Amino acid sequence: MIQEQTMLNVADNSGARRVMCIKVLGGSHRRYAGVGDIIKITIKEAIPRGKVKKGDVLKAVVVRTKKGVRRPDGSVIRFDGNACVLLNNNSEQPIGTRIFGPVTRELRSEKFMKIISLAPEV
Amino acid sequence: MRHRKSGRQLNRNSSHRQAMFRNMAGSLVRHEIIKTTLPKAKELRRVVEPLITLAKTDSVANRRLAFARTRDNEIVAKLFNELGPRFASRAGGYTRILKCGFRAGDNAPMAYIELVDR
Amino acid sequence: MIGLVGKKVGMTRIFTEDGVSIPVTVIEVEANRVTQVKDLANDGYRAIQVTTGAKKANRVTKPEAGHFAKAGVEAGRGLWEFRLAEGEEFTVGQSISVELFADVKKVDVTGTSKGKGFAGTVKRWNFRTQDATHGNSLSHRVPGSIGQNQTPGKVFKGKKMAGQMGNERVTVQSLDVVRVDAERNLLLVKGAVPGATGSDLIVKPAVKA
Amino acid sequence: MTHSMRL
Amino acid sequence: AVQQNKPTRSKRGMRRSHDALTAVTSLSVDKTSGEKHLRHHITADGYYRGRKVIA
Amino acid sequence: SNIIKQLEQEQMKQDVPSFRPGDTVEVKVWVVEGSKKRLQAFEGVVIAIRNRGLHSAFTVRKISNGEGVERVFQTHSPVVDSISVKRRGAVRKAKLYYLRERTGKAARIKERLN
RNA sequence: CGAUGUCGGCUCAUCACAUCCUGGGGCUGAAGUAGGUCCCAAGGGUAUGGCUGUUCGCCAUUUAAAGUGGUACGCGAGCUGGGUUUAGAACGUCGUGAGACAGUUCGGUCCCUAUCUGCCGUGGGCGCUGGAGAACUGAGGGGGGCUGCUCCUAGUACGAGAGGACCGGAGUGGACGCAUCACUGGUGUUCGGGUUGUCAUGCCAAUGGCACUGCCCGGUAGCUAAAUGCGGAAGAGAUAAGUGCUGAAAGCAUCUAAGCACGAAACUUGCCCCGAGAUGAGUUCUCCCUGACCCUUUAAGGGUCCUGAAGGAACGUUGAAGACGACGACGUUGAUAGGCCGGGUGUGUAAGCGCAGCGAUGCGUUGAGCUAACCGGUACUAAUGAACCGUGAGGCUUAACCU
RNA sequence: AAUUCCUUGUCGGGUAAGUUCCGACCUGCACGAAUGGCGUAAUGAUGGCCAGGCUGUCUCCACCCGAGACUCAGUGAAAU
RNA sequence: ACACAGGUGGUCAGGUAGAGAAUACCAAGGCGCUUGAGAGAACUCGGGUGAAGGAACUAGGCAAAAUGGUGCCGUAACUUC
RNA sequence: AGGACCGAACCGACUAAUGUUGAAAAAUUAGCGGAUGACUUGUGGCUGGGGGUGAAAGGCCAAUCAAACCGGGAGAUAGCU
Ligand SMILES: CC[C@H]1OC(=O)[C@H](C)[C@@H](O[C@H]2C[C@@](C)(OC)[C@@H](O)[C@H](C)O2)[C@H](C)[C@@H](O[C@@H]2O[C@H](C)C[C@H](N(C)C)[C@H]2O)[C@](C)(O)C[C@@H](C)C(=O)[C@H](C)[C@@H](O)[C@]1(C)O
Repeated sequence: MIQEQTMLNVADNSGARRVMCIKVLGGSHRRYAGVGDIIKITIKEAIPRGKVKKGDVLKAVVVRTKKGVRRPDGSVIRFDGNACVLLNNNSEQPIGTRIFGPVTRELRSEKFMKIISLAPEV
Repeated sequence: MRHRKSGRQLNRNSSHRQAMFRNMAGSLVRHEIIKTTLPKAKELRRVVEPLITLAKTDSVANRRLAFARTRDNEIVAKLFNELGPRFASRAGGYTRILKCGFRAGDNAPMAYIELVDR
Repeated sequence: MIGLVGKKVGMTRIFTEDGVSIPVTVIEVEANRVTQVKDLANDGYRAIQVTTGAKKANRVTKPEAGHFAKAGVEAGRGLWEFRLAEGEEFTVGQSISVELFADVKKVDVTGTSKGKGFAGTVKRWNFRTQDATHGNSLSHRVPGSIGQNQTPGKVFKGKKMAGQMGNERVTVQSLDVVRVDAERNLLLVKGAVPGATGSDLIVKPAVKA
Repeated sequence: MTHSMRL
Repeated sequence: AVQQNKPTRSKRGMRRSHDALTAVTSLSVDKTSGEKHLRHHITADGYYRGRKVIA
Repeated sequence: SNIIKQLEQEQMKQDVPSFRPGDTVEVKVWVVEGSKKRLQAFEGVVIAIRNRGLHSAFTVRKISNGEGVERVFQTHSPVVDSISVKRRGAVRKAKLYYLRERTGKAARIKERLN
């Protein structure tokens, strides 16, 4: 249940290490975001050879939560630690080449299909 | 909002309520008939009657559970020696509630509660 | 058309073969029997009146006993009435099973919900609790300002305040029906219907197409 | 104690 | 919280009208004692439905 | 009551294997990718089982490549294909939430050999 | 001026239109897309943060939009008290000095048990013209009305390309309201276990008290949201602006003077809830009473004896009803509550005994033992026989009616 | 600047965004040398700001345990 | 002013764990605080726990949560050493 | 050794809550500061009203302090209600 001021860990190799969500997008007074949701983030820590530096502001997509998705059978998939994958702020394609850790199945639509094409497990 | 909640609070905290039901069960098994307030009598049914259900079969560990529940030795002696076989044949309903006027002092709904052999 | 009354007996869920686990509610729809048919002659409008269940003969009174012995129908607990929409009729005493609801696809439920009792405004009208600290004094969950000032000089009619919440008749519309069992006298609807288990759910075909 | 009082 | 001006004997009497204590309807006559008691309570001397339960 | 448990006795599946909490289990789930379906494996450790008849569930915990995942399963659902125990654990607590806490050598547990 | 408590924030708001979005139209220097300007329109909706005591503003980032105003610059017998505006202290400055400053800085008691109106709920009385029990009609009142994205239409009409629709169809989202725990969860001091200290049951073993439930670990039923279902309509009428058809007055022309037809989330219905105290007190069905006297102010009379029917009330067991009254179930031709039994559930292999080990401890008996509010049964206890209220056919006039 | 009106001076740092904080420059309304000037380790229930940890402060409240509130019996006020 | 949760100087001071006259539970010894009974609404007071997020609340982390003992290892700028 | 450190008694009174016709005309509860001293306290003295006392607030001087209380000038005076 990612809302504003939430710290997220990065999932890809874009060059970030630890970011902070600053706004959930889509609709007014929207409280929080689920796994298939785009959120705006700012970057708090980064590796120095990254494609993004500390203090940027750009979009991101959630990929993992501790609250977890809910499959239609009644199943729920609750990870450990929330995760995001950074997006090219206007073009919404990802930055990094690869992706660490598994993702969710419900994500699967064309831009996030480009996300899952790198992903190791589902 | 107590939808299908059972158990009466009786304006007492839970540890006092537990020790009070222990003392009342002791006096009821010893003297075989007492006079007490009506909701106290109803929850005394709800406490006492599993002890006389426990007392049907004489063993060691069941007497240790009786000593865990009521914490006295003469009470469990009188229980497992007398009220075990005296209530052998029946099933349920060992306590009997008659309501007997009101308390003169604070106007409390009073009731004689007894064991049905007497 | 004509609704059916039944007993809300718990909730469960069914499994489709594809994978969707649909949470359903089981209404024991006992077969209703009409006991009075209204018509335009005495009343100006047409309607039927049904009953179901069973009742002790000591528990009925002589008025309702005469009303049930008027036309061939045994005593049943409660009475209900349905409006018989213009092109449908019955002989008095003609029993209704749950096959007319086997024809239908979208259904709606009316029933008396659970009673939360005297509820405060946070439970009742979805208010907002005030700040629990920073100096707040004896005013955590109270509604606050209930009017303007001297220029109205009155609380308006229909102010949202605390009071009775629940034990009222309320409805759910356009529920999906999944399975209409014949021999067990059952109906299964998708999702939540009002009332605690043992309620009298009066079920109609849904008006919203 | 000023807060009520109108100065 | 303070009252504004004092009400009358009527507005006091109207509010005190609802405090009318009603009585019991009638006492039960016992079978064997003949004594009066309340319904579903024992008598003053101890009989209750013909059963001397406290003696 | 009785009618609800009759329907749920009808809908239940017959060969569920009983396992204690703490056994490493191999759970195979049907996965549907649109027009095609597949059988997909999930190996982990059960940490919590809830028996309610048809509402029976059990939550298997698997650390994948870096990260702990903890996924619940409805037992008599038609989606979960088969339940195969890999080894029989020997914990005594009924629920195992410190496996959600701990990592590594602390998160490893005993085998039963009862 | 024998007191109308100030700015700002929180909670709750309600109205106006000079309308920010959504809706309808005119013109456009409107090819399309997107705009500009003006007319109609108040049903609904209307940011989150950083700085500041701030309203305001600037910024960052959303949105369909970040409306303008009234309401004691709404709201302190609802909350706060940061600012201003008490007594302390200080800097600059002015003053010979006490002191002073729409200059600053640090610190600085927010009282009240609601009489009446109002509002939210819920009852007692009588009424409704013999009494009683149900089920409805509906005057009237109230609730709700927001909308994005994607896809089809289609890459079509349009245009040099670049870009790219009106109208209609479909799915999926947000914010809001209602309902319910079947799922995922929270709580679950009434269930089970682990454990430190200490005391007690004579002692070992086993338990119990107390230390915030001693600290923790799980957790049934309930309640609950972050969970799951649902709802904004479609249709219809009379329309606002607007566009019209025919048509004179006024040989022509013209939406209008006579007439006829379209036209908006507004109004009236359609959906939902209350609702015959709707004193205009409504309707339909069923049930229950078919005795005598006296008296005079012969009256819609007062009284006496006999009879008390339908049903209500009282009491008891009580309820996912409930502040209390109320409402719902049940009262032995009886499962209403308690208990018992079978089960379910939760906790995790009880105690005792044996065996191994010097010992803590372990293993077999053992998935044992204990299980709240759960389930299905079971008259074992507690719902007593009666007494209480309510009676005796229900006025007058006119009219039809059947004899 | 406890001093600065204009003023949220301009530049730099910190923040996604900083009228407060820190470092600067002097255009000191109206600093300035025992009505002391400028420094300063330690100290402070002292003032301003920042970060880590921790959380029901909050998004958004939910359940529970006790004490009053409510009903019954006894005594029985006050402001107005 | 009350049979008032306030104030009042000296002497003795036991057991177990403890550094201790703190604390936890006890002995001697003394009390259960001069109104009770039900019910288990809102609301307030005292507390407990909480999913995901962790100062987004706000005047301001106010209040809460958290840290807490003994020994050993190690410990920076700056300094009046 | 220390106007040294942590911390009970003791002395205080920084924060929040409850109190506001209280339990109390200044408190209680949970935290807080000092705790071998410029400390605290028991008993008995002394200083007094334009005076005392003051590590200085115009603070305290018997719940009264920019001049105590009590009696007396006094039935002050009041262009004011
Ligand atoms: C212990 C209880 C005391 O009251 C309080 O402490 C409350 C909390 C004060 O507010 C405090 C605190 C505060 C900030 O105001 C609440 C402050 O300004 C006033 C002076 O004192 C009150 C209410 C003041 O009223 C206010 O007085 C203002 C002059 C006018 C104002 N009115 C016009 C609106 C009025 O409400 C005032 C004078 O003390 C009231 C008079 C009756 C009293 O003197 C009485 C003897 C009180 O002392 C008291 C009852 O014992």
